[PDB]
Amino acid sequence: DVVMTQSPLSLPVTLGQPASISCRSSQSLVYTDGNTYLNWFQQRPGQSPRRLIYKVSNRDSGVPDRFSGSGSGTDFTLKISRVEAEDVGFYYCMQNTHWPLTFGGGTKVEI
Amino acid sequence: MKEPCFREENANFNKIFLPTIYSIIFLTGIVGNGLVILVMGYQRSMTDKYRLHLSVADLLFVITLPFWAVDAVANWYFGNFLCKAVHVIYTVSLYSSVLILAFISLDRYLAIVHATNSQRPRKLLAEKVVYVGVWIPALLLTIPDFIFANVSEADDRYICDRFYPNDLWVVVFQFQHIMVGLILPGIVILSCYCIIISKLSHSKRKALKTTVILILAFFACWLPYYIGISIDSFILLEIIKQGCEFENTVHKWISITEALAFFHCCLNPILYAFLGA
Amino acid sequence: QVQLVQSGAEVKKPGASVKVSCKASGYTFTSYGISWVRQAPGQGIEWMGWISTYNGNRNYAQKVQGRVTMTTDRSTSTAYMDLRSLRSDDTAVYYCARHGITGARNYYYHYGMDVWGQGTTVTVS
Ligand SMILES: CC(C)CCC[C@@H](C)[C@H]1CC[C@H]2[C@@H]3CC=C4C[C@@H](O)CC[C@]4(C)[C@H]3CC[C@]12C
Repeated sequence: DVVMTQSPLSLPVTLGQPASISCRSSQSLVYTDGNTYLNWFQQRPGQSPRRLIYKVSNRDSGVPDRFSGSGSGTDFTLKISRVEAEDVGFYYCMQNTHWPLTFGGGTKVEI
Repeated sequence: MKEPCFREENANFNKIFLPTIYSIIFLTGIVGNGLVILVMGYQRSMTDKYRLHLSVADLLFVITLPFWAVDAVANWYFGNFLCKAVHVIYTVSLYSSVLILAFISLDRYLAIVHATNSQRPRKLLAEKVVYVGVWIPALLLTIPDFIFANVSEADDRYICDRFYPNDLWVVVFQFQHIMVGLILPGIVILSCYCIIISKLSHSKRKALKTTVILILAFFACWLPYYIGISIDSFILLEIIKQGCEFENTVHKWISITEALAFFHCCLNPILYAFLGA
Repeated sequence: QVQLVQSGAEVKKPGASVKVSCKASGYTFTSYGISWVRQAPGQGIEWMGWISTYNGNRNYAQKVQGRVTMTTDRSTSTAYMDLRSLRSDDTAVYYCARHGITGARNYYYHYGMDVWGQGTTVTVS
């Protein structure tokens, strides 16, 4: 129902330099109570996905301070202020405002 | 085989309309009940003695309201023990007022129907029996509130609610609520009044009319809420199948009629101010 | 601690049936719902279904509807997923997540996906 487009498909970055992944939805992800529910997932190879950020820019417990999220409406962005050796993996953005939920295409961060 | 219906919330109706009503009810009820208790306790008849108990029962509900209003506006920051305490206090104050009304009806029946030898059982009943018949059953009926009322965390949101294993305890306790609050005291009150009116047909009215007005107002503030509860329980049993928008409509109307019924903690000081006591 | 444990990896013939479990521990099982998702090798993550452990309300995706069924067990606090009429396209990794919240006066779907299972690899050949 709601398609999510991610960019770029592959993001080769160097250690110590910032990285940005941007995804945009087909519709406006604003619920009837004024809140936006878009969250970001990180998947390491051989493990189940792990959240990083929820509700556009709210971080979970245990995630570092490097990760941050922004954007509102129909364009959202994830930024890593300093890429480390443990950030390699797949990144997805998922919206939970319209039934049913949908996932992003997925971007591979290459050290 | 059944599709789910999720509840709907909007920032304009809930978060603005409900806190304002809760605040108005809180200020009115606290002022009225404080004045009534201050006047009665530290300056009577027996109806005044039962109305002091009604005022005390209303104070607990008024105290409980600042928690629901804050939960509606921002969040539930008050922990887990306070969740159980709020639920228990709400249930006690809900169940301990209709029983006092029934006791008032019984007192009026004894005073008017017999009028020859009733001061002794009226005394005994008022002092000894109200404690063991109004408050103790009300306290005993709060065990499910002790057990099933918990706070749960989802994302960054804490919610205080009654979490049952499945949707049939909800029906069971709604039917228990209806039966305890509306039928047996209702039967007692309407039979005492039927026998009084039958006795006084061939024939005092300054207190009888006041008590009748109080009981009618109390039972008219709660009727739409009971109708909504009955409709909801008949939907949970899957006896009424009319789509998914009907369920949202009835849920909204249950919320509205609950907000309306929360005005029962102000009737006693209004019939004190207007009728002149 | 809050966790979900799934069954093992498994290989099935075409036309067979797959019954995969998901046991929850560390939290009240009946206060949330369980969402079943799959990820194919070299493909994106795709939603498959949602079941309410509270009142047994379920919803399947349109793509997989007609072949998938879901059930729960309160006494053992587990959730199952049965997929029938398997094809070679069903070779994937299936994940189990805690999705939604279902209480007496709260029945929402936009809370959750906090905790997930380890996933089971189903190979259809
Ligand atoms: C757990 C919380 C809700 C306490 C439950 C018990 C409460 C509801 C009961 C316990 C003892 C009761 C009190 C016993 C005696 C009196 C004196 C009377 O002239 C007015 C009512 C009043 C003041 C009662 C009000 C209700 C009361 C306070």
